[PDB]
Amino acid sequence: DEINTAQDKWHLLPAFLKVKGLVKQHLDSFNYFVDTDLKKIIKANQLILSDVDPEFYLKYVDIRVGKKSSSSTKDYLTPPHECRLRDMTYSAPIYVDIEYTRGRNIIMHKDVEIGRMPIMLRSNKCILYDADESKMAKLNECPLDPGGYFIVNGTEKVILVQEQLSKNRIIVEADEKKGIVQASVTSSTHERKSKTYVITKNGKIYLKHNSIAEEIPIAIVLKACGILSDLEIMQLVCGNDSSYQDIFAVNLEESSKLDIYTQQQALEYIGAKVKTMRRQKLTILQEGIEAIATTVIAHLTVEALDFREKALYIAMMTRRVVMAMYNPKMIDDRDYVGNKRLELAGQLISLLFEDLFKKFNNDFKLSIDKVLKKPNRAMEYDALLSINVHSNNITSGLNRAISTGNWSLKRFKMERAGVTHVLSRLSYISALGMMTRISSQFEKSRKVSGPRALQPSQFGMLCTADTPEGEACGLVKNLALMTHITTDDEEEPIKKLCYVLGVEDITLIDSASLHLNYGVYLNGTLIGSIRFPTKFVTQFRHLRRTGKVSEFISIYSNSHQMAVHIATDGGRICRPLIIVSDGQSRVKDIHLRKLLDGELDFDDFLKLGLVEYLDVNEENDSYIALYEKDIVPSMTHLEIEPFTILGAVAGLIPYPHHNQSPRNTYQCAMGKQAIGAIAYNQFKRIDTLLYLMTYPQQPMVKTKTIELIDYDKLPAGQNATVAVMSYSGYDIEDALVLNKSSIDRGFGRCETRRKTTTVLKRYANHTQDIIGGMRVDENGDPIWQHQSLGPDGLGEVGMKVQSGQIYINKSVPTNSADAPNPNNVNVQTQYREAPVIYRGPEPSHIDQVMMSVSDNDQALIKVLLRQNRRPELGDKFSSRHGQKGVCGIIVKQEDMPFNDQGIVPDIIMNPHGFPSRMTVGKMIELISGKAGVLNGTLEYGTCFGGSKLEDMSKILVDQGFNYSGKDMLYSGITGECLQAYIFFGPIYYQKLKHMVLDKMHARARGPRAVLTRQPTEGRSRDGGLRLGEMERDCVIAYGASQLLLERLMISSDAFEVDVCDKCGLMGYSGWCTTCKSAENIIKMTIPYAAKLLFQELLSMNIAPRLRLEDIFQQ
Amino acid sequence: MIVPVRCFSCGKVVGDKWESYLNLLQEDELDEGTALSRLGLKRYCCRRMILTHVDLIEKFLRYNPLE
Amino acid sequence: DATVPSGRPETYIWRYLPAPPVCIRPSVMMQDSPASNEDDLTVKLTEI
Amino acid sequence: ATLKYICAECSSKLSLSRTDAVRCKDCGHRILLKARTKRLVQFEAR
Amino acid sequence: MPVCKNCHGTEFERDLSNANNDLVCKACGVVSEDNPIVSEVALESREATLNNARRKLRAVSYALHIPEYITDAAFQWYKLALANNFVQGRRSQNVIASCLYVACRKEKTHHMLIDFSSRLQVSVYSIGATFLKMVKKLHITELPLADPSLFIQHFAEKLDLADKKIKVVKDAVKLAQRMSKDWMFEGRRPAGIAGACILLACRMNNLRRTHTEIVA
Ligand SMILES: [Zn+2]
Ligand SMILES: [Zn+2]
Ligand SMILES: [Zn+2]
Ligand SMILES: [Zn+2]
Repeated sequence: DEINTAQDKWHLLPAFLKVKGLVKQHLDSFNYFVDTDLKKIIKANQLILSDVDPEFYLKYVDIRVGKKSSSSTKDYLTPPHECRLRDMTYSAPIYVDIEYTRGRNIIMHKDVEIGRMPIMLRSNKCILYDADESKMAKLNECPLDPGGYFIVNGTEKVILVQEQLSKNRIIVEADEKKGIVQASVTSSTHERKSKTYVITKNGKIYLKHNSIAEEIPIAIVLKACGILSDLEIMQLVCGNDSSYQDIFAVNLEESSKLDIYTQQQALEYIGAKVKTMRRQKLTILQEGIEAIATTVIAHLTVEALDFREKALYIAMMTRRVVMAMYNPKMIDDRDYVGNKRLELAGQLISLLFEDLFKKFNNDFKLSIDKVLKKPNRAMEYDALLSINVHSNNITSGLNRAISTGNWSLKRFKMERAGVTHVLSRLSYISALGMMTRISSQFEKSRKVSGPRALQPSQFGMLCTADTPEGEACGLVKNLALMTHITTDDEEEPIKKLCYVLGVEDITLIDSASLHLNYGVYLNGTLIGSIRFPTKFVTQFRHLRRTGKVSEFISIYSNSHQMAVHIATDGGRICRPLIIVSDGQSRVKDIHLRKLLDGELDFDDFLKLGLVEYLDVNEENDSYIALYEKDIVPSMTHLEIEPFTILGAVAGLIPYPHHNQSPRNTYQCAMGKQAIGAIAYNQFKRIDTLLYLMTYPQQPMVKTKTIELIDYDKLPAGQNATVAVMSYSGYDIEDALVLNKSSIDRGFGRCETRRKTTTVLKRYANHTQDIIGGMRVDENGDPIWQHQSLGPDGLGEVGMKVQSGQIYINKSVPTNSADAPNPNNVNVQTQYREAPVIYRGPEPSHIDQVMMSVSDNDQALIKVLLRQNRRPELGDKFSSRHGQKGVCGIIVKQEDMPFNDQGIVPDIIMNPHGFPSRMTVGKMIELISGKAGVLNGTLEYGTCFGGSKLEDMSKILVDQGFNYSGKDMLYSGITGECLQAYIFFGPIYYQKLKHMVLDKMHARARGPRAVLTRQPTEGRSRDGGLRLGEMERDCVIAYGASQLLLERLMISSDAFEVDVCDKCGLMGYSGWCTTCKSAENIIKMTIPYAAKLLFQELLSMNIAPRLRLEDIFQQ
Repeated sequence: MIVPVRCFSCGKVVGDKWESYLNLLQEDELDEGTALSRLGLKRYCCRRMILTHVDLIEKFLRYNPLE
Repeated sequence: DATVPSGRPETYIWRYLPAPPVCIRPSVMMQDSPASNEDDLTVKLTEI
Repeated sequence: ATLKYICAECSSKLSLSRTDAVRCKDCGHRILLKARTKRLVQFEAR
Repeated sequence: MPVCKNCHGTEFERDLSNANNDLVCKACGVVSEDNPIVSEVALESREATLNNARRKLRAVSYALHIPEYITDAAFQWYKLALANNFVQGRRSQNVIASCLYVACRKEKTHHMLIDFSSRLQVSVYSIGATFLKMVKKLHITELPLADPSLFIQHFAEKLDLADKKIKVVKDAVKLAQRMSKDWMFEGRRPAGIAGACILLACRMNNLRRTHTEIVA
């Protein structure tokens, strides 16, 4: 069997994804953190000595997590799932080593805990890492759990991969008015800093830099950066000839009216407008006063020592803005992916860690001193063991951070909020749905038109099938199935290599540059402007694919602008695909048999120089094919598979290429809200609100992208025999109609699971809160409002509870919270019993009730309740395909369409959805379904592929069915033939969240807020609903007075006020109290919000004093 | 979980026809369908279940309090 | 308008600052032990 | 099995005193359950 | 606490069923509270010193891995010992020390005065002295009598080894118990006889663990 070059491309991706897991993004960055950066952070500060006793020092040397130099991995740890029950945090301890100084000639050292890092599941350091299917069982946890999510305080959450604007690169924004601001916001460690640069008026262009004061003419700074000839500046920043002559000439002009020869003036004129030096180290107020700032303000990008590099840099940045001033367009738009870099969980931790650590020292220099103030004998005694005293600023400070998600960074003086989100298990898809989700940010307001829509440059490197409604501050996206997020590589080696290949250093480059070839930029910095752009590139790219400079460090030509960028920056989006070199592809079909034979795998191609990750810009500079059927000798790359364009969730849609997009977007949005198997540990785990389905089923048609994510071993949905027919009237608009004697046969039956945790916690009074109970009046039975409990006084297993019952009886001590004293003759006794009750619309059951204790040693009780919801009227069902709906009438059995083989279509759907949704991919999924089930093979279909439709029919017709699904049906409510045919075959309907029995909500008169008194918000609390400023107008338009007054007055807050006619003000009962009367006052009624405004006003100094008049006699 | 004991529509007894199915496939290497069709499911309402329906209950029974 | 009740442009600068009733300033529920959550204005004027 | 409740990992039936410890007896594992009641319970099938 | 204005009923049920949240008595039917209004959402010499005591308190608190609980338990004890002005002129550590100590003593946990000092260079006498003095200047109950039966737990934790120690635990426990019964327990520093019991049961379980490794 010769392997088929057209198809067998497909066998790449699983091996790709088998080796390098689906989520490396959270995994690998976290590994690279715990291994590399931790070693680097202390390598930055290994020395702390406060100023006293010149002989002392504390030298950090090693960092490790969970290895004290005993065993390979940790000698002791806590199983993660077990940690998920106790509300603990899953952690491995930090270990350090410090050569230090205590006494005479000593310099001792050790291995010490400074605290506990909360390591991530399925990392390098987790217990789960490489455990096989059995150790999985002993650790009582799911094999299929994606992993890559932390767990703290018993919940888990996640570090949501957080997209960020390009940092330390060039950006140019044009605009109406203005004059085209440019910006480079550049940060390395110390001092994030922005430099904005723009025209002020009429060709006159300045640096606005909040570091410096304001507005330096570009010719001045350009001088002070070392290019003094000033009439070659035109050759540099302007160009050779062009039109830039006059356009730029204005700023070069009035540079003359002020100064010249920067060695004094311009260098000084800079330092004249600087801010203060912050007192000390002002001594360098000089002519070189500001030369520091010229060298370093934000430009730690370049900085360095002589002035030419930075000079020509700022120059080539000035060129592009005057180019924009010549014509619009010709400007980088802040939009497309190429200028966006995303930063995984590894770095986002590091920036928090090295802060908390820097604090740990900054206070530890203090706690080292209160020893050294008072010369108590000879003071040594290591001073060390106080570090444990001083710790958990690193641990607890880190826990509280990762749980809450408010990152306080004073080092960059910038505080982000809302990073983490609770990992949401409603299903198996959502479990990786909070993974592979990119949180967009920055980009100022909500309506701003620039950073919103979806750009075509996004092909295959970000999911095109969903970009949902979750905006808030910024839009949310998803990665593809294949994205390898660029890590950092290195800088100097690729540099001096670029010299080796024949560039020439910026110094020797003279005058004309923009003339010669294009130029070459390294991370957005000019170096060599090599001759012969083409051969340079092709050579270089040939190295990237073989022996050096691997993965990223990509390269691409640019025509319009003359340059060739070379970027090594990390945190950048990539994707694999196959090279077609010269004539045709590099695969040659022999490597694939050389592959699935079992000895090739992936990352082996990269050494072989076959496939390589691309870069957004780079693929722009490439030419790419799709199907091997298209290769032209002019081509460069071919994608390995087309359907990798759709994201993780998007894979569930069969035949996405037969729909329009909005049905996929609504799908990819909702599918993660379906109900499913969760994980194999499903029953052993107790989570806050967890759904799950009784009898799940594989989706009949599989998109090949399911098998990769193992959705078929955890299917969410039912596979339901459906017929598209308008039926009863209850069908109509989107509304499904189900089937009794069918739903009763175990269709879509839901189990729900909740828990209420109650931590029994002792009080400073040496007093414990107790679980006793079980009153049992009148000889032998517990009272009903209690009953149902047990001898233990705690909820018991498997007993129906509803409404007033008590499923955990919690008594608290009364006087405990008071101030205890060294006096108790007898009683700690008296208890206030505050049992928690199960208030619910339907009876339910208690199954598994846990007693445990957290790390701080306090009783902890967690019980979980289950009720199995029958898919009652008013439930959301969805068709996998973009449909949505709610059951209408539930027909019995005998009614509803039937037929030749008497099958009674289970769900009976509606036709009218199809035309104006225009989704035919479903109506293909049907035929594929009836097809597959009759042969017995699950019949694949997949994005841009799958089982062709035209050979389906030949599977049916021979087996006795119409070549389309349309087949006669006998209306069961009559028994005649349906005068038109009906079209049906099994579709896959996945029952969703938003069960009605939750949502149905009603109120007579409920609680009131102490504050306003209006009805309190939402369900839970209680009920009551909302007439908004928007809606109230409605009843005005009708002109209904007594209704409105009957609504916004009597029904909501009906309130009496006693006002004094004279000097109108409010008073209680009899008195006016501004004038003692109890005489001139008249009672009347008024909305309580209105009174509340008369006080909240009248408190603030103002008084609407009420006049009055009687109603009658005109 | 376990194979349901009727259809969701046609109402034919099923759960028995699971074990004999899976046994019939394991031994006697044979296709999907021709197993089923000669196992007595000629309808498709009946058939999907035995054909669909991952059997999880084993992948659950890995974890059990008793052990 | 000088109706001789509001005493002409004197009042407009604070002299006696009236304290709003506690019903405008609901003391937040005890919420589990004698630490009893404040409300913000009462903290303000209680500083005044 | 017979008496009040069970560990998670040890899987050994443990009857607990009043206000004693959250430890199990056999193993050092901590968390535990409350084993199922012996009392009759009524379900309807439908 | 109130009474039915009609039946003069002495007992009330709140009714949470229909989301009225009524409050009515079985013998009346008349409500009492409808509409259950329910809420939602500096510089002083002594108070400052109390804050400082909190800080030195928290500091030494988790260092010994003691309950967040017991600290605010003992902070009150400090506030009490301030009243008799016992805490004025004596080295602050020795005060916050015992003030933190007697608390976890009364709760009957594993923490130990000899263990409690080594946070400092100091002598397990000065601390002991100050401690026993604040026993005079206050008046304190008998309860804090520790036994090895508590300490053998935590001592067993750092012994490394394996599950067998738990067995050893019961092997040690009933040992020490009889040792208390056999009458040669009294008047001795408890931590020592505890470690002796551990060495015994460990050897009883046939392992090799050196004396140094025990006294650590
Ligand atoms: Zn009045
Ligand atoms: Zn059937
Ligand atoms: Zn056990
Ligand atoms: Zn009454």
